[PDB]
Amino acid sequence: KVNVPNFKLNNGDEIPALGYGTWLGVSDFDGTDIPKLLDALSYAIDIGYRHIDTAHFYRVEPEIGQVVQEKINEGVVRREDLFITTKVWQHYHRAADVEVSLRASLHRLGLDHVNLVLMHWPMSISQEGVDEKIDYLETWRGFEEVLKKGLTKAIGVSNFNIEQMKRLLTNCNVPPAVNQIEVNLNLSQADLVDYCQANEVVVVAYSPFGTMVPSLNSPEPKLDNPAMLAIGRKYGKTVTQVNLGYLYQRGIVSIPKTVTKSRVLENASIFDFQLDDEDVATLAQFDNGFRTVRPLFWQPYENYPFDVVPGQDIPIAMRKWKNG
Ligand SMILES: [Ca+2]
Repeated sequence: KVNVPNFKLNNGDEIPALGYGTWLGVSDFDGTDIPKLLDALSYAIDIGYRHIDTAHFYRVEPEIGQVVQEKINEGVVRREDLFITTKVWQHYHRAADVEVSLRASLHRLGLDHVNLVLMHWPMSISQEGVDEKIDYLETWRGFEEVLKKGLTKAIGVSNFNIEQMKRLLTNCNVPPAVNQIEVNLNLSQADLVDYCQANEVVVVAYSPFGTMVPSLNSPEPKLDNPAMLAIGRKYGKTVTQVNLGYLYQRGIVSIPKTVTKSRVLENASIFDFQLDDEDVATLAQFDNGFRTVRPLFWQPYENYPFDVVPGQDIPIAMRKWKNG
């Protein structure tokens, strides 16, 4: 039904250009929408999604693994057709801990291996909020070890800035396959994207809609933005589709999150149109540095990746939780 094209990673493998997001948010972790996430996942797989993005932190790996096993049992897919990503959180940054975290995640998901595992953030923080001051290079040795053990087919990072990417790429034995970061119409990360792509690291965007979608003095575009609507009518697409297609056209993988099947379907119908120079220039005008995801409680930690706002306690839901 939908046909998602693939980008090539720097290790020989493909990654589908669109992935199904599984993080429900901290609104305090909100479990209420789980059933809808799972039902829209099953639908996503039925219509042709193969890329599933999850994490230890997202709490739902056991349930995602049940859905995957169901779709495999139904004959809808084979394991080999799916691209499944998980992620190691801030308290597992010692080299030997990456194996413990990932094996546990793999048990939850019911798998031999994932297709991709990420360093969720560059900071090393205990469950009690202590800065462990572990270099992400030490952590990366553990990612290289779990690769060699066949626990994953690829290793990557998330939320690394251009300085962290450069130092990682200068020191690693196996380069990261991806850098997963926020990219949207207000936060283009042009220099960081260009740097990654020049080094053959694929960029994967979370919060691809930034603040455009309803979920306060946040910038344009809003969903009722006349220029977005106009670009819409021109190529016969909705506003969200313009947004995703633009990212796609930057060579960026998107991970939208929705629990609504019509949105699932709509998000994947974005590969049959080319934005022309005029509309690319318009969409580029929305870029203004506004960062949708800026966890201020992590500013004081070593390797916090973003620009610090001078003059500001880690909530417990960002440190200690149960899964399933
Ligand atoms: Ca497997």
